[PDB]
Amino acid sequence: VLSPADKTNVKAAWGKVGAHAGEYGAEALERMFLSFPTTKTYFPHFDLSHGSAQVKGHGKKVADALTNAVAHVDDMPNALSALSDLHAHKLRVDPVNFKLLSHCLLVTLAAHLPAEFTPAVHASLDKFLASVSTVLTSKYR
Amino acid sequence: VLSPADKTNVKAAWGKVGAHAGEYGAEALERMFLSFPTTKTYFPHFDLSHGSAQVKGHGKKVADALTNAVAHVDDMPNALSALSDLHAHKLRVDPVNFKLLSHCLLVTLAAHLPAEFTPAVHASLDKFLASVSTVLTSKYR
Amino acid sequence: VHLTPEEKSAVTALWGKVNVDEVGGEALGRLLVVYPWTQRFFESFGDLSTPDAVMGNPKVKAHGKKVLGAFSDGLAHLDNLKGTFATLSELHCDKLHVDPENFRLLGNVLVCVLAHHFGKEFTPPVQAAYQKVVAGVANALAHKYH
Amino acid sequence: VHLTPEEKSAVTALWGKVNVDEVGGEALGRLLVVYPWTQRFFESFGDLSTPDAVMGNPKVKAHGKKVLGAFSDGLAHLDNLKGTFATLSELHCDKLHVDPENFRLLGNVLVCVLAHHFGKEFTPPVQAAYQKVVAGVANALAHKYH
Ligand code: HEM
Ligand code: HEM
Ligand code: HEM
Ligand code: HEM
Ligand SMILES: COC(=O)c1cccnc1COc1cccc(O)c1C
Ligand SMILES: COC(=O)c1cccnc1COc1cccc(O)c1C
Repeated sequence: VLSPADKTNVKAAWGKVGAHAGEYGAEALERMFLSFPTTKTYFPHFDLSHGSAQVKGHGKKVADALTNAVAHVDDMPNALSALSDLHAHKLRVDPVNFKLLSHCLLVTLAAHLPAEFTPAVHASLDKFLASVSTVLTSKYR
Repeated sequence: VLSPADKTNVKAAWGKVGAHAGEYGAEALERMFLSFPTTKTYFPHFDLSHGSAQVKGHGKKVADALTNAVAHVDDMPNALSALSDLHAHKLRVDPVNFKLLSHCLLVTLAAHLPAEFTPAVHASLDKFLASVSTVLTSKYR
Repeated sequence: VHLTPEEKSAVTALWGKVNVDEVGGEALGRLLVVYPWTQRFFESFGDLSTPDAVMGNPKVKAHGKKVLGAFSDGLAHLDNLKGTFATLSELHCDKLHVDPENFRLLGNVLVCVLAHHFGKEFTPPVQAAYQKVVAGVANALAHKYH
Repeated sequence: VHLTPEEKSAVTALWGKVNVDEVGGEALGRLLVVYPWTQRFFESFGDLSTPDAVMGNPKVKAHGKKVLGAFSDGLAHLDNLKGTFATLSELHCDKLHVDPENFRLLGNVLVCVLAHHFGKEFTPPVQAAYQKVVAGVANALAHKYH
């Protein structure tokens, strides 16, 4: 659950990502795969080589989902229901893996947006990604 | 995020507690204090001796809060806002302790309501307590 | 782990009554249902699609029996859990790459199952002693992470 | 205690450019702001009500420097992290009873701080190397729980 200030910070910071959605998405994925190689087993038939077109494409999907989450922060379980079906029912992703990707998303944002990654915004983003992770790891249909 | 089935499972199961609120609430607290001594550091001013009147009375408060939480499962942050301010803002309880208490609540329910504590209901109760725990440990106001 | 002589007697007395055909299967089964992501480690176990299917699954009951056997061995060697589970830790950490968190969950699910089976006989002091046991087992299964 | 030779080279090269007077305070300060329950361990530190209060708190910055000094000591003994943080493990586990998950959180906050300061130079391979560092530190600090 997010405070009004959290919603304000998340919308402000993620809005500055903009056209760098796919890039940041892909970078976060590649950081996760390289830092926590066990996460690669969730993508057995993917081309996970460095600079992979598939990873580029998939990072774009992740980022755009987050943009959607941000726009529907007051109705996230409804908006992310299909993504919840995928991650919670079909894939059954271990929630520890969501912590890893959320962390890598933070690392990526901090690496690219130093002026916006303040302690307050950091905290808000962390709570937001925790909210997303719970929604996607939970079966509520 | 709870499913319509989770909500149904929780209301039926917790509804069987009834007049056993103070008893089960108290028992759950004593199980936590005994099994995980570090949780006692949040209650230094308390009489935490076995069978204490203070712990038993507090157990009734906790059980009643859960009963209220069950009834307001669709607007928990508003309903639990006062308890959130207490646990998140003032007390600043580490979330790990909420996991310990939630686990002891399940143990109590299993010990007392074996017919209710089916695998599916076990899953729903655990997700319910996790949600209550997240709300009480989050600063969202 | 450090159990008082009074705790060890209560642990031993309760464990002697444990249904070795069912308790392990129910613990492993509840794990798979309450924490569905754990099912990913058991793809070759057949049908895990529903709670009833997980609990009744013969491979789940069979493997759960082996799990309960490990806890039995741990109780028989409380002074050397790291050595007793040395082989099992190599398997769960190097090969299976199971997250240490999952070790604590199963330990606590086992506790719930004991509570479920023995009701009022599973008193808070009895739970407290069993929590020391499952914490020690969970930790001994993860030293090879350390 | 691990890390490939290349990972050790990467970690050592970057740490040489780390401001030992600032990074520790940033990391500790962000820990307290992002995970506010951690403030409970620092009630003698004074004002921790707002993010600006925390980051500007002299005692936070001072203690953060000690924290980072311990990380430096870890990096100078990468193949012996358990011994390096042995005494600190006793303090944090036996005396302070800090739940080990918080150790991992601080480690990852430090990674965010490193990323924040170095930006593009904090490459995925550099991060992966440091992830093994902070995991080793967290593990070593929780050794008395093991
Ligand atoms: C903020 C967190 C996450 C978001 C927003 C997210 C979003 C998405 C999206 C948008 C898709 C594609 C859906 C489609 O193709 O229709 C997807 C697929 C997938 N995700 Fe995630 N995801 C997240 C976390 C994770 C994590 C942590 C893992 C595993 C470690 C994971 C594993 C997968 C897998 C295996 C697929 C299917 C890929 C395929 O086979 O095509 N996700 N996710
Ligand atoms: C998990 C579900 C929990 C629920 C439903 C809950 C509910 C409550 C309730 C109803 C009160 C009484 C407040 C009042 O009447 O004004 C309370 C107080 C309190 N709670 Fe909790 N609580 C939970 C978890 C925890 C945990 C895990 C801890 C610590 C380990 C904790 C620590 C405290 C403390 C220290 C008080 C103040 C008691 C006093 O000084 O009077 N709570 N909580
Ligand atoms: C926490 C206490 C645990 C105990 C006491 C335990 C015990 C055992 C035992 C005795 C075996 C048999 C190994 C052999 O015969 O060579 C085994 C194998 C296995 N364990 Fe566990 N285990 C635990 C936790 C876990 C958890 C949490 C998971 C996954 C979430 C897991 C996944 C597996 C898998 C996938 C196998 C092999 C299955 C197969 O052979 O097809 N274990 N475990
Ligand atoms: C994860 C890596 C960590 C490292 C390397 C580290 C390092 C240190 C060091 C060097 C000291 C000084 C000890 C002394 O001078 O006696 C210290 C003290 C302390 N640490 Fe940590 N620490 C870590 C994590 C944590 C965490 C996560 C918490 C709490 C959430 C924590 C809470 C404390 C407290 C309360 C003190 C004593 C404060 C005081 O003296 O007033 N530490 N730590
Ligand atoms: C902000 O959350 C939501 O959008 C929303 C709206 C209606 C029902 N459930 C939710 C989900 O909230 C969660 C879920 C998990 C963790 C968390 O910290 C929050 C706020
Ligand atoms: C449980 O409460 C609700 O579902 C609800 C209703 C209205 C607004 N926000 C919520 C928040 O949900 C949460 C919050 C935290 C964890 C979690 O797993 C859920 C579903």
